[PDB]
Amino acid sequence: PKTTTFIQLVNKCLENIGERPVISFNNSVARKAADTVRDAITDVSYSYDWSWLTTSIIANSWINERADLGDVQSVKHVSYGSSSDGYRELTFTDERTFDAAKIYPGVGQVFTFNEYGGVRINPYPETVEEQVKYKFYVVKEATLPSVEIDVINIPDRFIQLITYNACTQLSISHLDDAQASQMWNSKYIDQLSRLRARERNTTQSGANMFKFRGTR
Amino acid sequence: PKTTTFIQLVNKCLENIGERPVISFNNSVARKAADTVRDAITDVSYSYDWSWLTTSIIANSWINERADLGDVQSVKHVSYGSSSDGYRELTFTDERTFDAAKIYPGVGQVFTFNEYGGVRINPYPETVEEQVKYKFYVVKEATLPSVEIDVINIPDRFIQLITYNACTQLSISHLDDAQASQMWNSKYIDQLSRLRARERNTTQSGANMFKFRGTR
Amino acid sequence: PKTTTFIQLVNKCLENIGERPVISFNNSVARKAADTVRDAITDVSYSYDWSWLTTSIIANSWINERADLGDVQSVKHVSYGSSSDGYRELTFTDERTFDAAKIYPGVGQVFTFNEYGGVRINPYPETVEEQVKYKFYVVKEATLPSVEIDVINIPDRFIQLITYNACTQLSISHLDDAQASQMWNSKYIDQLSRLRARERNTTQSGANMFKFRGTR
Amino acid sequence: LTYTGAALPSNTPVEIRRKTPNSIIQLVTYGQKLSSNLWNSEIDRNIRWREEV
Amino acid sequence: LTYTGAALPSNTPVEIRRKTPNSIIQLVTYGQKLSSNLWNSEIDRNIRWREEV
Amino acid sequence: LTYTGAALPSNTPVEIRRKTPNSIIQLVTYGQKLSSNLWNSEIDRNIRWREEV
Amino acid sequence: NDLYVTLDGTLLTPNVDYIKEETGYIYLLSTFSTGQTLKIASSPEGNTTPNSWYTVYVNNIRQVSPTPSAGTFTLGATNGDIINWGVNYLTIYTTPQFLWNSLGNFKRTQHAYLFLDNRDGVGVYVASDVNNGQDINQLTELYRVPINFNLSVMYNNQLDGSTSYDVMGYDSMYWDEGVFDVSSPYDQYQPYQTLKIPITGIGYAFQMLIWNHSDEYFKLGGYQIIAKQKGKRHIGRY
Amino acid sequence: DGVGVYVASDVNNGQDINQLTELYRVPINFNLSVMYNNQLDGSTSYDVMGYDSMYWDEGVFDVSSPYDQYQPYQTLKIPITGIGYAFQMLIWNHSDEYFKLGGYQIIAKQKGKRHIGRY
Repeated sequence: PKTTTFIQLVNKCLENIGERPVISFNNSVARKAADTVRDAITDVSYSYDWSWLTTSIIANSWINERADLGDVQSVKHVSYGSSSDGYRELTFTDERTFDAAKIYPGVGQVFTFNEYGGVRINPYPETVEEQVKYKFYVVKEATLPSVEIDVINIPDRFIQLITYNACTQLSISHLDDAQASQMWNSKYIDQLSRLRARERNTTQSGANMFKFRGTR
Repeated sequence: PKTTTFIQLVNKCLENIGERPVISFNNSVARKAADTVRDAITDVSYSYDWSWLTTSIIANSWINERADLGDVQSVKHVSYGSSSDGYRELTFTDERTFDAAKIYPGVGQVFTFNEYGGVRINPYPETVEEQVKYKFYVVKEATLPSVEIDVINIPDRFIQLITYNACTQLSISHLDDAQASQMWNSKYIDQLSRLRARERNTTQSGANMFKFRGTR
Repeated sequence: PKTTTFIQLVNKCLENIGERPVISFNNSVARKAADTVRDAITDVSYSYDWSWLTTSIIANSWINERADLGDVQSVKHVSYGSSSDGYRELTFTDERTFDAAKIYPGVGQVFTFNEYGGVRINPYPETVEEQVKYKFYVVKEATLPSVEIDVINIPDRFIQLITYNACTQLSISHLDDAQASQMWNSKYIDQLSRLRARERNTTQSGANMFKFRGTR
Repeated sequence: LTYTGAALPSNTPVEIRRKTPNSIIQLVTYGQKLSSNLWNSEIDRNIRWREEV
Repeated sequence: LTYTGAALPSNTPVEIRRKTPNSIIQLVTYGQKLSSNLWNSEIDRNIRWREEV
Repeated sequence: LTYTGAALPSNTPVEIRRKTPNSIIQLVTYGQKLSSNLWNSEIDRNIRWREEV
Repeated sequence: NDLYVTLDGTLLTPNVDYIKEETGYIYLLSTFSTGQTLKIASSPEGNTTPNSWYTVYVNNIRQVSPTPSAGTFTLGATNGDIINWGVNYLTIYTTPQFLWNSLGNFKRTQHAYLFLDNRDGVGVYVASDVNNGQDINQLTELYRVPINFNLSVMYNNQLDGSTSYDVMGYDSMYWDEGVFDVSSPYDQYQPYQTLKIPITGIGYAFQMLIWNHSDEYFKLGGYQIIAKQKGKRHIGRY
Repeated sequence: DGVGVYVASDVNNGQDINQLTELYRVPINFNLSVMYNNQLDGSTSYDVMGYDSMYWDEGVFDVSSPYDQYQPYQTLKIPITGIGYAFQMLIWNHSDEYFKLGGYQIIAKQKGKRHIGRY
């Protein structure tokens, strides 16, 4: 599960690169290792659309027609409705076509991206009961730990992948050893390739080139 | 059988890499060897859909319509029923199509993946008697030992593969010997190639491109 | 969010290149690191049409027919109208075709580029209420911080990419180490490739080769 | 804030106040760098509690 | 203190209290010189507010 | 806590509550050092007073 | 942790209640008052065995040191037994610092090979050394001169190094570690021994101390350190 | 010689004991100038041991400033970027501060013969 802490991950990376254990981020070695581990976590999050990063959420806040989703890697789909009534997908349009129509309150039909972390929906909801009826299919960013006792919000069985990436970056930074960096990178790339090839978001029996859009 | 212990595997890896066998994980080389052995076990588990990892289980716990399967590498198929009545396989749908329908209690017809280690089934069971009729065809994660006297939940005829992988990683980390790591990796890759070519989940007589999906 | 400071990024780069973290840009290495960080921010801004750089704005100031947009990387589209009435896109013409017609006040129909940071619109608005009705789809420049406590106007999940680029340039300049520069460049290029492949401005379902131009 | 509890009756007067927890952000140890951010955060928490009271 | 307002009624009791404002004197910036005066001032602000409460 | 006082009537409900004194741990008049003990002591006194209130 | 620190009789923690510094100072981390008594005594085995500063032999058998009372201690030995007791002293050999002629380049150490001469320790007690009808099996095949020492390696001019404590092995019999018919440690019985101690660490300068603070004897005949050279990426200890 | 600090028994005439206690008896700090092309207009790094007073985000807890003085043996890496056919170092001081240089090393790279002169 999620039981690995930031200090343990830093210590694992330090022993893998060849340094002594630490008890806190009070020295420069542990500080640089913590920064490297945060960078490696972000890189592993960017490497794939992981199941522990993909989720369906509602908007954090709403401006008139722009809903703010905070810090997410990307937005895949937008739906309107409830679980007891069903969800209807909204059609994606580019910004120019979205701006070509009047922006008025109502029930959402189209959506577009506005700057960073924002989705503009037309027609837009004006009440909270209507705002909470919109589902956003997003890929979350990895939560970065800050202190020693912070529990990493990543399953324990990807900690070795994170360790390989952090060890590559630590061989680059702390040791400046290209051979060790290449070896750790080879480990990381092989691990990531197998993980991405084996863990996909659909089943083999469901992997098909035919999708039933509609008959209109 | 499953009679190999974590301390024995660590001692084997240490003796192969050139260190003295230990009686406990008290010094740095033994701790690093234990961590490397856990990483190698995870790597071997991810290398293939092993027979000692493939199994059929029921959900650990249920939220209203989401079943939590704990930590499994992948979910292959979902079935409803009992052994005295037969099992009917559910049809996989993507999240957008799954959310397009009303979620109500009943007998499961479709399923999808939700976040990490969770399967959403519609219609969903509301009682434990109905919940225990759902079979999940999953690939388990490798159980990682925690102390010296823990018995590894892996047959002893794959301990040599695990040892080769652990020796590769230990040559990377401890010895800093690219040539030794390459030799151990060649041994591991050749062993794994033969094991995967000879050990498959269907027989040669049953290996066919035709599967009967019945005249819908 | 946007909580990373210029001094924090400079200290990160200094630690990554092997220098002691500073509290102010007082020594030559800190000044060089600050200049390199600003250059890397500009480089990352030039690398892609980032969502934190793309926006729709109005003109900063107007000369008779020339609207000044300040310092923007490029201008994509120009629209006229309001949000409650809709926006109509203007047609782009080359400078020679634009100059072939009379320049008179009115409602904008065509636009062109004039020198640096300027768009000429014909017909042009003469009042502020008509000037504020023009929307420019531009790609902004990256805002460069000036002092230690300035907050970088970039989300915290691109700070590591900026750090990789700044470390490449710092390996070129300060360390004079081609191998370290190549290692940092490989890290930066790999992460940038993944980011550009995964974070685009349209969805996969919206990515189509057909765009509707309406039956002129 | 997001409510995920039981369905409230119609027009329930929901009231939200602020209550800063009485807890330390972090213990500083031997050899720890003096953190201006930590000092500001502790002072801000004290100010928040005083304003709440 | 001085007073400048409306005429009070017959021998009205005015009773002045102390109310320390809930605000930070200085926001400590990054890499700034440590100020013993500022440290003591912040601690004294907290102590004064506690004593008034 | 021992009691050495006057005679107490039978079945007297004695209640003990905690009350952190409102005083400085020590004044900072130096600039060559800053002790984590002092930092944690001031923060702990503040937190203790907040909890008691 | 070679100190026994008491504050008004209360035992303090080596890292939670105080700090052992590199300059002969003890830094107090906890809260204390003026006028309290701080006693720092020599306890080489730490807070667990405060009486470990002296060794007691009863019939050439090392005993657990009892707690002294007013500078005097008592033993539950049989009348006529020979008792030898004395104070332990600290023995240290320090190697010259190795920097590979570079003040900035890291050196990751891999192994330390120590060549020890055990000819003075391969002697054992015989049945004719029994006194006052003691347990003959406790004395016979027992090494007259025990051999064991500690190896500490420090990096980057700092004194917070990594220590391997008992490199010759255990002085008692352990399952899956001891051998038959050879008294523990079995590495002592070889007249000339080579010990391979893994010392994994990174620093621009590394240094070894071979030390001891017990009744044990060592005779280092040589040493060798294996290391690899890395980049100049040292920043400091804080 | 500089890792020694003042104790509470050194207080005189009831002075501020906190200003004296944990204060280094012998301060250690110096200036480092690097001189190029036989010209005396060198580049100087002024306080290499660090500040003698506590600074936010720079000083450490429970260690008197400078915290680099409290290590019995210290290695300082001063980055000195410059171009010249001849370079030279001056370790100097003009205060009540003490230093004891046990060794030094310069890292440099070679470039091909393009010196023209000072003016």
